[PDB]
Amino acid sequence: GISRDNWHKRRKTGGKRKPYHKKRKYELGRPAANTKIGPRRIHTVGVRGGNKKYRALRLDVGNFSWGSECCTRKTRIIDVVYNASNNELVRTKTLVKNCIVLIDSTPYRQWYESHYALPLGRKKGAKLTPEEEEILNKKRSKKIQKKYDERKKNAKISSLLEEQFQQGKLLACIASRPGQCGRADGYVLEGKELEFYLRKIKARKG
Amino acid sequence: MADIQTERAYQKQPTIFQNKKRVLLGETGKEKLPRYYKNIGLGFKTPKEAIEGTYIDKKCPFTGNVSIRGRILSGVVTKMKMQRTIVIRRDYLHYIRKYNRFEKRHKNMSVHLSPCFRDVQIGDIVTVGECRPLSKTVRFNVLKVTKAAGTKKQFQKF
Amino acid sequence: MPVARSWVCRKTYVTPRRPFEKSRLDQELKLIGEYGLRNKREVWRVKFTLAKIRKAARELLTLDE
Amino acid sequence: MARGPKKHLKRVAAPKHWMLDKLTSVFAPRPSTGPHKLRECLPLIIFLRNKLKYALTGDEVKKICMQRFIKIDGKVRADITYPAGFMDVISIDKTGENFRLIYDTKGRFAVHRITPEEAKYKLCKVRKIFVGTKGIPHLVTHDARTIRYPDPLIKMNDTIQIDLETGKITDFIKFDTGNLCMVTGGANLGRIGVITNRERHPGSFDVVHVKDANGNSFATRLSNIFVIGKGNKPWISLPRGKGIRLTIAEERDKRLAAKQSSG
RNA sequence: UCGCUACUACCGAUUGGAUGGUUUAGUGAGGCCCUCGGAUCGGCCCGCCGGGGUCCCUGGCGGAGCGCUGA
RNA sequence: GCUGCAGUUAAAAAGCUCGUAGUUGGAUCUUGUGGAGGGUUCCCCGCCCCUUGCCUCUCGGCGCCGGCCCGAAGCGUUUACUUUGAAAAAAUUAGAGUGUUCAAAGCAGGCCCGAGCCGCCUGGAUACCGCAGCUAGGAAUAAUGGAAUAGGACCGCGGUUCUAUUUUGUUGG
RNA sequence: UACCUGGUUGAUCCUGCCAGUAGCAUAUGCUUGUCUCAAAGAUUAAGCCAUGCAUGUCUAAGUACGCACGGCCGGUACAGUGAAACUGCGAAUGGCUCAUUAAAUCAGUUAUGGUUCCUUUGGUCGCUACUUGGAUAACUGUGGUAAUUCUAGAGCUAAUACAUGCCGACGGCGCUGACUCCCUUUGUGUGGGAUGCGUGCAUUUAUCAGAUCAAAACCAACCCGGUCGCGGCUUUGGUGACUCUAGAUAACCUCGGGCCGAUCGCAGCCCUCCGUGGCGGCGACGACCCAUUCGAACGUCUGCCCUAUCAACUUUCGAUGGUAGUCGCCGUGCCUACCAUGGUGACCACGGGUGACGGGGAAUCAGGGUUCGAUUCCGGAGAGGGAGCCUGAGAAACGGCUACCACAUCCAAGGAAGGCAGCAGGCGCGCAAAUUACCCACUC
Ligand SMILES: [Mg+2]
Ligand SMILES: [Mg+2]
Ligand SMILES: [Mg+2]
Ligand SMILES: [Mg+2]
Ligand SMILES: [Mg+2]
Ligand SMILES: [Mg+2]
Ligand SMILES: [Mg+2]
Ligand SMILES: [Mg+2]
Ligand SMILES: [Mg+2]
Ligand SMILES: [Mg+2]
Ligand SMILES: [Mg+2]
Ligand SMILES: [Mg+2]
Ligand SMILES: [Mg+2]
Ligand SMILES: [Mg+2]
Ligand SMILES: [Mg+2]
Ligand SMILES: [Mg+2]
Ligand SMILES: [Mg+2]
Ligand SMILES: [Mg+2]
Ligand SMILES: [Mg+2]
Ligand SMILES: [Mg+2]
Ligand SMILES: [Mg+2]
Ligand SMILES: [Mg+2]
Ligand SMILES: [Mg+2]
Ligand SMILES: [Mg+2]
Ligand SMILES: [Mg+2]
Ligand SMILES: [Mg+2]
Ligand SMILES: [Mg+2]
Ligand SMILES: [Mg+2]
Ligand SMILES: [Mg+2]
Ligand SMILES: [Mg+2]
Ligand SMILES: [Mg+2]
Ligand SMILES: [Mg+2]
Ligand SMILES: [Mg+2]
Ligand SMILES: [Mg+2]
Ligand SMILES: [Mg+2]
Ligand SMILES: [Mg+2]
Ligand SMILES: [Mg+2]
Ligand SMILES: [Mg+2]
Ligand SMILES: [Mg+2]
Ligand SMILES: [Mg+2]
Ligand SMILES: [Mg+2]
Ligand SMILES: [Mg+2]
Ligand SMILES: [Mg+2]
Ligand SMILES: [Mg+2]
Ligand SMILES: [Mg+2]
Ligand SMILES: [Mg+2]
Ligand SMILES: [Mg+2]
Ligand SMILES: [Mg+2]
Ligand SMILES: [Mg+2]
Ligand SMILES: [Mg+2]
Ligand SMILES: [Mg+2]
Ligand SMILES: [Mg+2]
Ligand SMILES: [Mg+2]
Ligand SMILES: [Mg+2]
Ligand SMILES: [Mg+2]
Ligand SMILES: [Mg+2]
Ligand SMILES: [Mg+2]
Ligand SMILES: [Mg+2]
Ligand SMILES: [Mg+2]
Ligand SMILES: [Mg+2]
Ligand SMILES: [Mg+2]
Ligand SMILES: [Mg+2]
Ligand SMILES: [Mg+2]
Ligand SMILES: [Mg+2]
Ligand SMILES: [Mg+2]
Ligand SMILES: [Mg+2]
Ligand SMILES: [Mg+2]
Ligand SMILES: [Mg+2]
Ligand SMILES: [Mg+2]
Ligand SMILES: [Mg+2]
Ligand SMILES: [Mg+2]
Ligand SMILES: [Mg+2]
Repeated sequence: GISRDNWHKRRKTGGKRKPYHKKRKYELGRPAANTKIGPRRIHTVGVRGGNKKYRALRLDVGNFSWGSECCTRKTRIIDVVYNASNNELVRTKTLVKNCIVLIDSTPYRQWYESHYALPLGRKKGAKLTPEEEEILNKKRSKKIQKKYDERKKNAKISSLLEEQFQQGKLLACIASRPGQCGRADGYVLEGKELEFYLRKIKARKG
Repeated sequence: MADIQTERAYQKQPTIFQNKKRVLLGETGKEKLPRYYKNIGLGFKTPKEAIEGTYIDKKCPFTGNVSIRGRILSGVVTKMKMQRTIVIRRDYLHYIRKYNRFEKRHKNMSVHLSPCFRDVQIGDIVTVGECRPLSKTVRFNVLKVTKAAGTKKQFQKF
Repeated sequence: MPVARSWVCRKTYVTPRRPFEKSRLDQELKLIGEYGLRNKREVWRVKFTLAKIRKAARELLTLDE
Repeated sequence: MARGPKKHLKRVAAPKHWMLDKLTSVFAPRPSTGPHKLRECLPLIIFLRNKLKYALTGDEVKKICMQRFIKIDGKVRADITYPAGFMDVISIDKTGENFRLIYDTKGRFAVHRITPEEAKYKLCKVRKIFVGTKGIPHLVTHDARTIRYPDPLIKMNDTIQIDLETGKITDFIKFDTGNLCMVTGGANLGRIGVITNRERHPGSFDVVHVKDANGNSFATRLSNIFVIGKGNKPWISLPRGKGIRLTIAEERDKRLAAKQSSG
């Protein structure tokens, strides 16, 4: 088949080598996964020594984490924006490791609100009134400062981050090979990586 | 030094995090980045430059992810044109036993030179150790530079 | 095929280099007559078993005491 | 071809210390997979017909073993090529005799009958130490045994005296300078002496010295030392001549004086 | 040097013949992967019969969407 | 033809010189006695300045009556060389033991009671295994190096700077 | 045993070779009484192959309604022997040959801290249940084709096949916080607290901690010796070296695509007691992960015959390196995208030849050497040539399958079938190589 043998290619000195044997099975190749976006489609392959291996095609959801707040929530995956190796994977939306994606960012909002009793990126004060303010202000008096002052001096979500929630889409980086674990996990961009990739996206495309 | 990202992807040391807490330092402060480094063993003192420096190399034996194990060798430098890696030479004497006489031979080796050592010159001696295959033809990382034989680097007021 | 056998064997004599040499033929014929042996080979056996002892003796005598 | 594991063993290629002949036939027993290495083992078939003469052909060994007579460390083994090895204690109930596999000083196993109040414990050499899940410390001996919850002072290269009905180590000798040792590899095979030294070359095969009861010293590798005694006092019983490895100029004299040409 | 008889290799019109290997250009059996496809075979939802219980649950026969769902 | 050939005339020294790799390279940088094994000076100890060359410690054992004394940790500027250890499949080779009826072979065999011993003794050694890699002594011979517009050692001092995390019980300023 | 002898001349002294001389291994000629060992289609043609045989397998312990045989009459789990057939395992070892192949293979030396591992050995086994589902083979019966270890339709029935899915024993703890209870309203100092979510191992991502160091001086709350401002204290394992091992937190989960027993055979017991509730032994089997074993795979240093009438080679058709990925059992231009312009050579690169498979070894041998090694031990490679893959722990397998090339067989001209460089045997080739025998008794 396709193969990952060393012996088919020439040595330091630039001289050829003549073939030493037929292609063995332990030099086996197999074709790319090319995970797209859509409703789940996970296949499995049998690899050397039993050992199922889950190839992923058409993924949709990812277990992304928020390092500063130690949160992590199963989140929908919205799109791919920047690929650091080849660019025609963002034109065809293939989802591989160290890609850069937009996710939905809603469960992080819910956690932040319910934990710090504060509002994140909002538009007005009309929508917050009919519901969900019954959670921000409570019956409590004991507790409502006994713990919520421990949640004060700490709710300082960075400006670069705060500007994102106003659209509801967050930049994230994959940290798992979907084509070998079936899952597409990762983390959400913080600190200086954020500035880096903001610059890079604004620079190349558009 | 502060600008080190030149590739199409962000360069950071793994096993290292950037917290986002306690914003009060005043008019300046910590660079906001600690350093990861480790020891090699066998009696090799990690260069202070590796600690204080600010660079990224997944293959540098003092900061990155490689283990030194097996043979230890040494050789004299003969070329440094490829980036982050150099070419060294080893001379030895084979023994033809029909005659009772030796014959001179040499062998070239590619090794990987972290940016920790910065002041190497053709002619320097270098002591290298064994790693996992880091490229097609590279199996050895530089562990310790030296110019300890004559025709030394600098004149005789050192 | 692999097989359960000893192939080990060896020769027990050595012919002389000068094939027609009178000082040799008359001495060996004397030794055949005086002990009643059958060929010359019955003498070359004894010559071999002595000349092989005399190699071990010599190589020992060239070791140090 | 070779595309998978082999399963025959040729008579010439077999180990030397089995002391096999040359002209019976092309094969040798090929010990089955077990706790002891293939070169260090002694299959059960070779112990019953080449040493104790109890059987005569392979089938007699098979029908001796099937009747459940032979016990290797208490358990009842029915596989005739089972790999017995150093510190294993064969027991033949139907006769009432016991044995201990120990190297004789020429570097081979020999029969060594022991008293039945001794064949209840065997020594093992520690090979690994690790902390399992939930924080439980483990142990691995030279014959693959795994002891859970060992004392927190037993370390690598030490020796431990176990029981054959429980495991559950009882005593342990610690490797350091001054204890007895038997050597189990290379040139010096089956010699005994106090350890007396240990040099340490980091990353390659630390070396160890020894010293017999007659001044003779002989280095070795640390991975070939096997402590068998606290000091000058071997715990387990010893074969005749006690690992002293006399030279051939002495072996000749004893052969001549004893005149051991008959009985 | 010329002339005789034997043998050995050389050049060469034929642009020799065959054989084998290279190789640009074009076609490309068959397996694997992927995106489809859907022959055909089932189960649960409505009657009559037999069992229980207060019309439902089972077993069977037949038929209506065959609806949905599985391979 | 390395041990080991030949080049005036027998086959054979480029017409002549220069020249990079290669091969080869001058001399020179420490000796006597008290005891020990071997003699009548000379060849494990310390003495003319040195003698495993020192250091400074620290944690753990070895001593004395706390105080002071000596083994270990650093290695000595690097190699080649030489010597010793380790580690290296068997068969084949050399080699030990053994009347196959002798030998080539083989790894066997040897003892006493008629059976009433319900047996006993013993073997299946050893040497070799170039080069390359590993390990510790020796320092002759051969490469190689130290301060010349200097920098070695004594806690000698001033200026200047980064910084370690201990104690003041802990936690924080 | 460190050896020479004939031959140019009319004769002599030399250089120098041709010839003699001894061993060895292939062929061949003449000759042949005994007895112990024992090589033998390698050389040419890795050319082609008639016939037969070389790989099968059942225990007390997966499935027994073949009446096939069967006994004391009964299957009332069901006796007992047991063909066949489903199921499991093995078929990847062994045997044969030497075409390929010159830093390749192979040898010694080392490394997996960069991976996989059927089996054996030892660990590990607790977050309708007195027992679930439908459907096949052998067997009965009807068939088609000239033909094959070809198979179709119908009627039955098993499981350790296939496929679902409980019970036990959770009394766990963390986060939540309606409340309420004292002293400070509050804040802050109190103790309980119902109500709720997560709460076994494994998989994937992210985070946290992973301690002790050499002493002092002032400020707030403060343990303790005890009072209305002082002396005194701190916590797995391992390595030369880990981004190791163990621990904590927040989540994630492979279904039809992880685990925690709907299986089988001998031997027994207690009943607030009369066969049910209960419990006691010994095994066979299967299974997650860890170790161990037999390996396998990739990698480091040094080591090769002849050739200059081979002096420069290598590269977007990856050549040397960097960054990120794809893929793979893991390391890696192994492969893709962008970037740099490198790597090798007179110490013989690169190209060519080898009647070249490498080594342990063999012949001759004063000392040094020369020549041989297809051949019983170890390593490699291949089943006419090239290519692709199924199944499996393990194969790029040919006593497996699919296709092209070259051969060749059967035919009713529609179709089907094949691989002796296994053992014998035959043709061919050549100077050149044995019987279509016997047997699992020995080694395995
Ligand atoms: Mg597995
Ligand atoms: Mg094979
Ligand atoms: Mg093959
Ligand atoms: Mg076996
Ligand atoms: Mg002519
Ligand atoms: Mg002619
Ligand atoms: Mg011509
Ligand atoms: Mg042509
Ligand atoms: Mg063509
Ligand atoms: Mg094509
Ligand atoms: Mg097709
Ligand atoms: Mg195709
Ligand atoms: Mg589909
Ligand atoms: Mg469909
Ligand atoms: Mg001459
Ligand atoms: Mg002349
Ligand atoms: Mg001349
Ligand atoms: Mg001249
Ligand atoms: Mg000189
Ligand atoms: Mg011999
Ligand atoms: Mg003999
Ligand atoms: Mg050799
Ligand atoms: Mg050597
Ligand atoms: Mg030395
Ligand atoms: Mg100065
Ligand atoms: Mg003449
Ligand atoms: Mg004449
Ligand atoms: Mg001649
Ligand atoms: Mg003759
Ligand atoms: Mg015979
Ligand atoms: Mg022969
Ligand atoms: Mg042939
Ligand atoms: Mg046939
Ligand atoms: Mg039966
Ligand atoms: Mg039955
Ligand atoms: Mg079957
Ligand atoms: Mg199988
Ligand atoms: Mg044959
Ligand atoms: Mg090949
Ligand atoms: Mg070549
Ligand atoms: Mg070639
Ligand atoms: Mg090599
Ligand atoms: Mg090897
Ligand atoms: Mg190798
Ligand atoms: Mg099995
Ligand atoms: Mg098990
Ligand atoms: Mg049917
Ligand atoms: Mg790269
Ligand atoms: Mg990579
Ligand atoms: Mg170039
Ligand atoms: Mg160049
Ligand atoms: Mg070449
Ligand atoms: Mg050869
Ligand atoms: Mg060939
Ligand atoms: Mg010789
Ligand atoms: Mg060979
Ligand atoms: Mg051949
Ligand atoms: Mg043959
Ligand atoms: Mg072979
Ligand atoms: Mg090997
Ligand atoms: Mg053929
Ligand atoms: Mg299998
Ligand atoms: Mg094939
Ligand atoms: Mg086969
Ligand atoms: Mg077939
Ligand atoms: Mg076919
Ligand atoms: Mg065949
Ligand atoms: Mg044949
Ligand atoms: Mg003929
Ligand atoms: Mg012949
Ligand atoms: Mg013939
Ligand atoms: Mg048999």
